[PDB]
Amino acid sequence: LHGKSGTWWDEHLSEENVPFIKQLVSDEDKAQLASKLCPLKDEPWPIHPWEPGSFRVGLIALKLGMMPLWTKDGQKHVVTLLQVQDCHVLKYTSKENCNGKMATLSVGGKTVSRFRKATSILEFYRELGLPPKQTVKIFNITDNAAIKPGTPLYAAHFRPGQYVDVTAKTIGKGFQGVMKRWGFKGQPATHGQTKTHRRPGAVATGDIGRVWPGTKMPGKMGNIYRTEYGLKVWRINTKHNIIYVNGSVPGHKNCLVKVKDSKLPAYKDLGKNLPFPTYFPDGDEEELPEDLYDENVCQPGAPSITFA
Amino acid sequence: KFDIDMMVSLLRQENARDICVIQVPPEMRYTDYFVIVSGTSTRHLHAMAFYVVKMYKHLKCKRDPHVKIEGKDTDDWLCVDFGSMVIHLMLPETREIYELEKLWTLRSYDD
Amino acid sequence: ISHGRVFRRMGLGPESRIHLLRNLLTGLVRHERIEAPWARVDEMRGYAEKLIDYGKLGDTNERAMRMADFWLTEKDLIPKLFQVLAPRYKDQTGGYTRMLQIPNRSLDRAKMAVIEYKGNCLPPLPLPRRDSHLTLLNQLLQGLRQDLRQSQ
Amino acid sequence: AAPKNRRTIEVNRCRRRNPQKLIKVKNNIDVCPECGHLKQKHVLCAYCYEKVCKETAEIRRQIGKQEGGPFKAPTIETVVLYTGETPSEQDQGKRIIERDRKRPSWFT
Amino acid sequence: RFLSPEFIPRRGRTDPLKFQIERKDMLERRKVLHIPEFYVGSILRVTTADPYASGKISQFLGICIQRSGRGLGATFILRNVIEGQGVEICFELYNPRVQEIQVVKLEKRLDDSLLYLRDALPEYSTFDVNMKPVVQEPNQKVPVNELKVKMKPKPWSKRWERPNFNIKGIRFDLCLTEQQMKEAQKWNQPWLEFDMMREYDTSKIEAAIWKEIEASK
Amino acid sequence: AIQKMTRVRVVDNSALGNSPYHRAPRCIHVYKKNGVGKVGDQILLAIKGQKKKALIVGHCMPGPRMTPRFDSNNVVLIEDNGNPVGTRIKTPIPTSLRKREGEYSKVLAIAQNFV
RNA sequence: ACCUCGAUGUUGGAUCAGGACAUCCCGAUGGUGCAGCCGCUAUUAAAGGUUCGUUUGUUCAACGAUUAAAGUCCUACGUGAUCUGAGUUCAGACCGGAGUAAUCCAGGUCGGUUUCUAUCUACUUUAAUUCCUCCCUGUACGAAAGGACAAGAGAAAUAAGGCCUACUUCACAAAGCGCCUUCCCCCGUAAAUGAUAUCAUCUCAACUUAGUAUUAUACCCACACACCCAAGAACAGGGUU
Ligand SMILES: [Mg+2]
Ligand SMILES: [Mg+2]
Ligand SMILES: [Mg+2]
Ligand SMILES: [Mg+2]
Ligand SMILES: [Mg+2]
Ligand SMILES: [Mg+2]
Ligand SMILES: [Mg+2]
Ligand SMILES: [Mg+2]
Ligand SMILES: [Mg+2]
Ligand SMILES: [Mg+2]
Ligand SMILES: [Mg+2]
Ligand SMILES: [Mg+2]
Ligand SMILES: [Mg+2]
Ligand SMILES: [Mg+2]
Ligand SMILES: [Mg+2]
Ligand SMILES: [Mg+2]
Ligand SMILES: [Zn+2]
Repeated sequence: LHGKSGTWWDEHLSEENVPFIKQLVSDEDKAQLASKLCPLKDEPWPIHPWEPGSFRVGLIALKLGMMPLWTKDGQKHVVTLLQVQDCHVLKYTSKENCNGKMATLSVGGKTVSRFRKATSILEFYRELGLPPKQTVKIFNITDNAAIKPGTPLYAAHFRPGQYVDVTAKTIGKGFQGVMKRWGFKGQPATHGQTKTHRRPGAVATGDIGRVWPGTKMPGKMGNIYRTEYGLKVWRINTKHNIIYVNGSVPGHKNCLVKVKDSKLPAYKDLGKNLPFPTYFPDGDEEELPEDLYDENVCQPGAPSITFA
Repeated sequence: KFDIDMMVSLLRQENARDICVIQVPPEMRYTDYFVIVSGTSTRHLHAMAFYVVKMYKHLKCKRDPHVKIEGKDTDDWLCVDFGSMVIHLMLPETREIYELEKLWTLRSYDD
Repeated sequence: ISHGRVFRRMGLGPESRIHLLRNLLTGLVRHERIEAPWARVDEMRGYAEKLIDYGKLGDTNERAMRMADFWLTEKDLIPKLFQVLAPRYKDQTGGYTRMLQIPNRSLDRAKMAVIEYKGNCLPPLPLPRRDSHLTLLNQLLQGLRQDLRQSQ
Repeated sequence: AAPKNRRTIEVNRCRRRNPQKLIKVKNNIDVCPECGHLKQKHVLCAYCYEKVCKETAEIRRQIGKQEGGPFKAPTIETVVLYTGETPSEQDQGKRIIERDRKRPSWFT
Repeated sequence: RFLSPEFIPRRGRTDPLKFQIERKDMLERRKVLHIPEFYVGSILRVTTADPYASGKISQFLGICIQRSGRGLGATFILRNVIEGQGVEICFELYNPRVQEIQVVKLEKRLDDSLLYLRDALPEYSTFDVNMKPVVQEPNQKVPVNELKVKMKPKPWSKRWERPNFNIKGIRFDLCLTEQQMKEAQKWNQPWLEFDMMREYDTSKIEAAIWKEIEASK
Repeated sequence: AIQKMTRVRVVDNSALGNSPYHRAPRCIHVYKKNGVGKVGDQILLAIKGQKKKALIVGHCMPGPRMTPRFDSNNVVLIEDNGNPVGTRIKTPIPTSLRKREGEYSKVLAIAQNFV
């Protein structure tokens, strides 16, 4: 009666109109996604060649899961599956306004419902001509690597043998005691201990008469952004846009991970052979195989490896 | 190449006091050649082991990983394990007390 | 941490939870409409659906008979389950129950729900009805639909 | 541990009049177009539900009178019929619960 | 129709596309290596290339005591006693270095897990290394070996008598007293077989997986 | 995983290993920064009231796939220099010992069976 | 004998540690009665690290086995509103001793209640290390014995941060016993040219190098019902096409 009623898109729609609206909006979303499938024919920004010190954009993938993988030396590596789902460049900002001195590209992925987004975001995506994305992450790039907003990105933007950094929100474990959160030893189970088995011991000394900032105490654990550095890209499924990244990645299954070329010094200038701005399937220079493998990967279907 | 022929040639060149070779059958999952050699003393053993190892290192097979020298601290028994062959350098008393010959020819028919 | 935990912790433990849900389900099978705390109804809805499936499996099926024997504490309801409810839903594949929120219980202000088996003889619940297709918004959307159908 | 000082009314007001403690205004309340009663959007109308519960209770009392004893659940469907109603063709072979009042408008 | 266990996924929130990809790899490896049908309790001989040697194969014969894992990482652990020393090996089915899997004796046991053979007498784990493969008729249900093993003294790796294990292949009457059995019944949990929400229905999943396998063929 | 105080079985031809004693051989020290011994790790051992080094050649604790898990914590007695005390090893010895860092050629030579 | 005798035993241990450097290890240097390895000594360095057991209540200590090392200290001999009460301390009792006795004892021994629901302050998410093996190389050095630097690769281990494909505890998920990743330095000196003092002189002379923190980054960045959730105590957060 006061007028601040919270409405959702379905509230006043009739039974006949609900399915019609669903179908109409989904069709619009897929049409918008298809419209961007040919970027090189849509006034692409200048495609400069790679130079040393050039940093290109990354992707926003979805952590599908994990699986084993075997290398020709016979070793097993656990690899994690990162699917690129409707990853697009959304925004470009210059060095001056990037909050630093390096250009920035915003990239989004995992299209989401337009009925569940703020009006400002909906307007931004309407101007961009794309359906809204679940997460938008900012990548620092050199001007050489600028890509026109709206361009799609694909798993083949990376290549096997490359090293990558994956950043994501770790699994949220809620308020966790000190033993689980910081690996404190706790106190003995028996031998007299009364009501102290998992408690922090002394939290400080008596002299300071306070607790130092940054003291390890019980509190919320997980659900924070962490980055795994230097994960090898073992394989790329171009058909489904899957990247097979060595080892573990932060966050749960079906969580969006930000994937970028590794910043480790050892992999400083390995971007010579990688698609510099990005991989453009529309370029059609050579339609990539369904699966790109690293040299050492024991591909399935190969004759059983014999260490002769 | 670096094969058992090279092994035996080098060992005879340095004049091992006794040499023996066993052809390990494939079904045994260790190696192809089991060389057992006696020597005069620990100094002689070390000299010949170092010599054969240098020859392996310098001869060929860059892609083949390097090779340990086991038994350096002990004086009566050294051993070097190559990709497909293993050499056991020792003294006569060690050889006669360990009877590797019977072990590696009569797999389950000795004491 | 309870990631992926799908079962509420009810009653005095696991066995007590099963017994509480069993009593609720027996009441549901007997009366075809039951009021109970919302969480308990939500937990028991899956079991109600599974009972309808087991009743569909058939009277002569030994496993279905054992399941019904366990889950229906009053044994006069087992013939009812196998000869009234299951034949009633033979056509449907699911969604045998209708669960709606009810004003909070006056006693302890608990979140309350009414769960019924669809097609019962009882008076219909005041179901929520969407807006009429003749409203202004719905008519404008009908105009969109007709224009889109004509143009494309 | 015991308090070291009495907490002043000023501090206490700052605490217990905080918005986190204030009752929030509900904005999902509306009028039931059927009967014009107030209801929450996601919840059933209290008055309509009371109607249905009372009618259900009467029908169930009739069912109990008809069954006459525990453990007498019928193996056949049930149909409720009000004054001036006759079992239809599909109502054949179903136990009839007879109500002395007239068919409610909301009951169909 | 024997759908190998690793194809059926454990329930979870993981996306079906991950399973499609993993099954694609598993089938495409099966085209190279013939993974025969076998069950917990069947005797298998596994030939695997050793990286420690130089292209030399190693053969291990033993009774499959457990089938675990799903997808490409699926394993089966099989047991034996060599010179009186009980040895178990967990073999990864799709490891590129298993040259062959031979079902020397295809048979099912009363239990889906024979881990209690560790506590059973050594005779029940002993199998001739050079035993010759038996032959089963092309059209024939897999034999179910109703052998009930005798256990060694009570201190066991696990409390096998407890109901939660649901062991049917142990002669408990021989080693445990009626009092001990009654005490073990304190963990019965009879409701656990009747909670209908705990059951995992995989009919549709198996049908889809079979369609995928046939398409791969 | 052989820690301190684990009772280990001497799978060896040695008189120390095979001689009766009122106390079973116990690990006194694991020659590893974390006192957890796996296959290929050395350990001190209290045998017959004597301290003797020995080599782990199998244990009940599961290891990486494709490697054998034994029913007992098997150990081979070795001298301080490294020469095995016994001259024969009867029970199977895992082949994984070969490529592990450290000297194992003597033990493999003495071994009769491999698994 | 200055604060506290108007409810604070004490010692050890547990937990968690903050700090000093007068450095135990790791780093960089000068000298050496340092040929090499090694030590001895001194300068600099506090980023990091600094074991497990038997006896004993023990701090210490001895012993056993290790380690790169098992540092010296302060913090109310840090820390009992976090724990424990083994020594010692209260009421019981012995041994020995003193005392006429009552009793007592810096001694030996057996036993002996450890409360607190947190009002305020404070606080509760701030670029790894070592060792071993190998290459260099049983090369330098050395008569031999012995045995390097520097640089690089591989293995582990630990620490930190994550994760579940496998294994294991288990089971729609949480865990470790499992797996994955971990990135630059710090300055003591040694030199070049060169005056005061026409040589020389590394220079609290001007000047030229080793010489670098001006951490490099990375991370995060969308002003504006109900249900479900890998998000969560509430709240918040994400999804509902
Ligand atoms: Mg503990
Ligand atoms: Mg307690
Ligand atoms: Mg409760
Ligand atoms: Mg056990
Ligand atoms: Mg003694
Ligand atoms: Mg005075
Ligand atoms: Mg006071
Ligand atoms: Mg100093
Ligand atoms: Mg003091
Ligand atoms: Mg005391
Ligand atoms: Mg007294
Ligand atoms: Mg006393
Ligand atoms: Mg006492
Ligand atoms: Mg007592
Ligand atoms: Mg206390
Ligand atoms: Mg408290
Ligand atoms: Zn109403």
